[PDB]
Amino acid sequence: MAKWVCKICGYIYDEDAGDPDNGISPGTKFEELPDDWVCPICGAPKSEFEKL
Ligand SMILES: [Fe+3]
Repeated sequence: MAKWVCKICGYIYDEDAGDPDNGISPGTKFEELPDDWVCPICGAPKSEFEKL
């Protein structure tokens, strides 16, 4: 699956990994993330991510 980078801090959202600690199971596509999900490292909104 796809990876997306936070343009602010360099965190990579990997759809295969999800973000379980913040309520996101593995295999969740970036577009399926809740509108109020943010970068777990720097707090940036989804708008600041770019698909790799
Ligand atoms: Fe970030």
